[PDB]
Amino acid sequence: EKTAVVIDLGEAFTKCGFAGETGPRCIIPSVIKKAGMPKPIKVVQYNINTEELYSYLKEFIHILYFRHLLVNPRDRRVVVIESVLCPSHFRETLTRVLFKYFEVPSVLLAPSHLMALLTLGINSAMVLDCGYRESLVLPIYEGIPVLNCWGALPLGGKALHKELETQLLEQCTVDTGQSLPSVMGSIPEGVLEDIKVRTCFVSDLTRGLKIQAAKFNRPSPPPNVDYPLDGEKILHVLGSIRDSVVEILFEQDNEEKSVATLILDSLMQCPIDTRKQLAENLVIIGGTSMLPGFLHRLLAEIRYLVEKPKYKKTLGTKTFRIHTPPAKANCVAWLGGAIFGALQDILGSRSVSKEYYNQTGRIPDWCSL
Amino acid sequence: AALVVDNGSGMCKAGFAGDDAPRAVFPSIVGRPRHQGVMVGMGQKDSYVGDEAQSKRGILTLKYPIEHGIVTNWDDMEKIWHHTFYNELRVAPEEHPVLLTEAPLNPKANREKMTQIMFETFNTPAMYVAIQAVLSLYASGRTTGIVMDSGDGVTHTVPIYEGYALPHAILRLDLAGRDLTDYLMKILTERGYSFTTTAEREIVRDIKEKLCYVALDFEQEMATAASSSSLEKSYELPDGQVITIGNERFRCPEALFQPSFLGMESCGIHETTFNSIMKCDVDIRKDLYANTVLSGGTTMYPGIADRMQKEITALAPSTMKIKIIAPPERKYSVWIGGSILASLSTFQQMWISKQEYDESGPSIVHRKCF
Amino acid sequence: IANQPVVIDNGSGVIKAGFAGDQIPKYCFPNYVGRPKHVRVMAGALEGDIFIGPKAEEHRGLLSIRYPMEHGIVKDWNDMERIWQYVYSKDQLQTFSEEHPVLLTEAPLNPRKNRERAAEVFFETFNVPALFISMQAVLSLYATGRTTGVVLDSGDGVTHAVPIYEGFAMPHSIMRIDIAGRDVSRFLRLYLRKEGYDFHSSSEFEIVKAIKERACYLSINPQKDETLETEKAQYYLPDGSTIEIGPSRFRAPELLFRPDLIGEESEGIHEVLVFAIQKSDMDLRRTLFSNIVLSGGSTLFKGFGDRLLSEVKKLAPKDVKIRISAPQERLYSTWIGGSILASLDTFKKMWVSKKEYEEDGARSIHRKTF
Ligand SMILES: Nc1ncnc2c1ncn2[C@@H]1O[C@H](COP(=O)(O)OP(=O)(O)OP(=O)(O)O)[C@@H](O)[C@H]1O
Ligand SMILES: Nc1ncnc2c1ncn2[C@@H]1O[C@H](COP(=O)(O)OP(=O)(O)O)[C@@H](O)[C@H]1O
Ligand SMILES: Nc1ncnc2c1ncn2[C@@H]1O[C@H](COP(=O)(O)OP(=O)(O)O)[C@@H](O)[C@H]1O
Repeated sequence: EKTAVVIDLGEAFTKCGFAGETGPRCIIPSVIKKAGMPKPIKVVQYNINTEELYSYLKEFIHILYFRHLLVNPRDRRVVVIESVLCPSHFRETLTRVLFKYFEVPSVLLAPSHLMALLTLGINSAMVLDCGYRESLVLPIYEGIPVLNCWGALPLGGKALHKELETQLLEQCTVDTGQSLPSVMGSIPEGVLEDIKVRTCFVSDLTRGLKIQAAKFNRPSPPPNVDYPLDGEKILHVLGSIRDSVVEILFEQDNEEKSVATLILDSLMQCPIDTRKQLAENLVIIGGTSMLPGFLHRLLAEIRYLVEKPKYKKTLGTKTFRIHTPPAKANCVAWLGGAIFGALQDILGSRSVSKEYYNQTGRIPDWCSL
Repeated sequence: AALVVDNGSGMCKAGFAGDDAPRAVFPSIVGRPRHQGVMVGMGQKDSYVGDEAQSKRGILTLKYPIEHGIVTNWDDMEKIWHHTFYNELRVAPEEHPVLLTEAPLNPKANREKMTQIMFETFNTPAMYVAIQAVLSLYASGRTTGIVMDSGDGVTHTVPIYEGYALPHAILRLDLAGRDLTDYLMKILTERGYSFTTTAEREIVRDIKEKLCYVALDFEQEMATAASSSSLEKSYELPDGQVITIGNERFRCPEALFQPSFLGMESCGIHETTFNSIMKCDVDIRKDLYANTVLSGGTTMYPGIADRMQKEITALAPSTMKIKIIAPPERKYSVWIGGSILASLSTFQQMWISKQEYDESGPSIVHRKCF
Repeated sequence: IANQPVVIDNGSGVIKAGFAGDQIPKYCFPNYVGRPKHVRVMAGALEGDIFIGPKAEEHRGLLSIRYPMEHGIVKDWNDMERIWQYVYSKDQLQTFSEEHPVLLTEAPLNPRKNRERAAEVFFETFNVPALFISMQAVLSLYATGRTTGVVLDSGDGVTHAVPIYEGFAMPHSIMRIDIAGRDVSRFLRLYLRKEGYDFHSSSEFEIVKAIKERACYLSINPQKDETLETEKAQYYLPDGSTIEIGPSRFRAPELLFRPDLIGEESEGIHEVLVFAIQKSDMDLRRTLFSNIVLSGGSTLFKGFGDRLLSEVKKLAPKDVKIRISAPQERLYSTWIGGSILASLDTFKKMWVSKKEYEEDGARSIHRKTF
């Protein structure tokens, strides 16, 4: 036979992979930066035209597998991986590129959550999905996704950068190159994100309480962890601002919004034949949330919100576990789909062909078949 | 030599002749899971059944395949059958004659269809189907006795005399604990508890059997309960919820004595049984007081024997000495009686072979099954 | 005192009130919870943001709205305290609890604790001299003038069918499933979730409600209409969000008649409906099939009555035609029935005197609850 394609829907990254590939292959930022491009073109560009994006997709895929491995994908199948909430018109436009332009043998939609389950291959599990812009707790009991148990916090990595630029735009505690306090307006997002991503260690809960105390009417924020700068302007200021981001990450201040909040929501839709199972199933996943030392703040907030009076009746006294990931950073769904597409020659029949797409041109989601 | 298979809309059992414990014991309910529209991988069985469905009860919805004898689908019933055979014994049906049961009020076309498919699908050498009550008194040790069946969805009073009996004398009301499960679930819903799926039914039937004791007069019991709420016992479910009920417990089986709880335009179990006794001989009725035999799986509740005793005690004269036969194993006793029935060679000379339907058709079902 | 008594009405989505003689409830106040979105940085503000009508239309910054009675299932009461308190405040009717007797209704299938808490408020905190609690469909019947008829209606989050002849109804024959418009709003936003739009809080929920009751209809052939093609008209928000919808603009019967296709466990209005009708007297059932009181404050879409007719045709004993009843607006009929109710001799034999409440309370509440 041959290998296959393994690509997921990532606002920041859409890696490619083969069938049963053991080990990562190549990660590239989802935006498309071309010749004479002042600012690269993203992927999450909805209610935008289809021909320009169509073209971008064509040449980007073109050079993508070129500089990946220069393979001829008109020979092997594709494993499409989803990320819900995206308009199907967009997804089908991708399909339009694939089949009506490149004519690959067959393609096949798939859920990222499935591959995450495939990392352990068990039947029932919680979903600790933490994507790039939103999160999702849509458990997979018996290897089956739990429909109404959904929710998403539009405050992911991109919004985290927005928070960073907000905080640092408020105070330029760096020097000239004498301090240049908010002199210019544009920011080096790559540098900002380098500082951010290269310094993401989560702090203690007590430290977050100190931040809360600093909100209204402070105990030693340094030794502060934040990564060097450039542009002849480097500094050593409070890196505790990232912990402030961790605090605003979970807001109960007349908002009551957190990850545990969605777990509670799931619990509300959960029936008794799901509760203890999920208490066992303390699935530990999440894409952009690669947060170092987040177990502390995380677990503490979990076992901090268990004590909520309106939720002890719902919870009782439920203990949890740590369903450790054998995979890596975000390779979870990537390699999950890789090995998942390995011997799925059987499911190659389930992989939508261009043949049927000629006379069809449509793939149905929850619609009238 | 044989193939003993006790049946039931819930409890379906199996084994062979001479065996004392039923090899097959499982809920004969059909589980149908939440087949949704989005994609999924690695699959599952189309519809798990009973224990198979109970294993994954969170999606599987064990709806009833039978309804007081009204089998919904024969196909699903056969799926239950086939898998149960190739689940418990894994033996082919051509080995020995089968043994199954049924009860009256059933249109003859059902038992005909039943046996018809039993020869179709299975091609057994011979076969046989009977009445549970026969095995009940048969395992009891009498040829003269009145019993009553209280299964999951059945109720029937059978008076026997030296083996002889009368269909006019044998009365029947196919109503049982399932109705009580509905009543109990809705009243606990009134108490403030959510109940939507079939798992709700399972948990409530569970605790239902765990708490349906039998007191005497709900007026004074209710007065004591409202007085002292100590009887209102607590119980914590698999989920953190812990309910407290005291009346509910024993007052749920009071509907058996009173259709008023459901408004059924019917009579109490005691007076119904009394009328069954009334359709007899003045001498043999006395023997019914002597042969006060009790059966039914939904009669595993303590206190009702004394209740029913007191009922008829108020009904019948003092000279009518009550002698209640109360076996606490009546549930499995039918299967056991089937094994004992499968042990008497003469009965095993009497059969329902292939050629009978092949030539005779299904009329021999009417004159041979019983 | 012989003043005009206060007639408070209810509602999971739209709650009303009035007096015995009002022909119009002066306020079409919805059932919700005004709150802050964030911790107000400065103390001494609009405490809890208890906003009503224009006060709710005043600002939107720290303003998170909720429901204090989810789908009829009320959980907390502090919101209710402030809501009722606002009504008691001299901006609604400018009267007192003591100045006028109070009439009120209650939704069925509820624990007694709700009644307990409410009466505790009305007599402890506020002081009603004579109160009452009734149903809703009865009042709608009085508004329609019928005293018989298969009553049917559906609120904002509660649906219920009650078979009635001269007011008589069997509790067994009475059916009710509490799921309506609120979840339809939840699914409208879920449709747009698939379409990728703004999803952060209750503001969008309000928007979607305006869509649901404004930029939404119901078709008749979802398979055909799904396979058809439109250009999907848009709307303009305060931002002017020109957003297209399509099938999702009318994908509601897959929640009304087919909610199970959302991997859910339900039946369908018509099913439960017909079942409840089937619980009655077959011939009286047939007669009442010609007079089926149809209502519903959320069932405000064209063509859906035809879809119901299709369900009827699939379920009625064919050639016994039952055409479409198309009552467009269904809200104040209950309020009207309550006004007519308290306006008659009714409340004189049907009040709840504060004195009797002081003597017994829940005892009196339930001894006079029927
Ligand atoms: N151990 C028990 N204690 C109390 N009640 C029981 C027990 N076992 C069964 N029951 C009652 O019996 C019913 C379950 O069905 P049962 O055990 O009578 O077999 P069955 O399937 O009814 O047999 P058939 O259908 O042929 O009568 C339920 O209504 C349940 O309340
Ligand atoms: N130690 C870390 N802590 C938190 N986040 C990290 C860490 N290391 C990398 N990341 C972030 O995880 C992100 C993965 O994003 P991803 O979920 O792949 O976005 P998308 O799904 O849109 O492709 C990377 O953008 C990276 O910035
Ligand atoms: N045009 C419409 N389409 C769908 N639903 C509507 C429409 N108009 C009102 N509704 C919903 O129906 C409800 C009215 O039903 P009603 O019987 O008044 O219940 P409630 O008293 O709980 O509001 C309103 O609360 C509203 O949310």
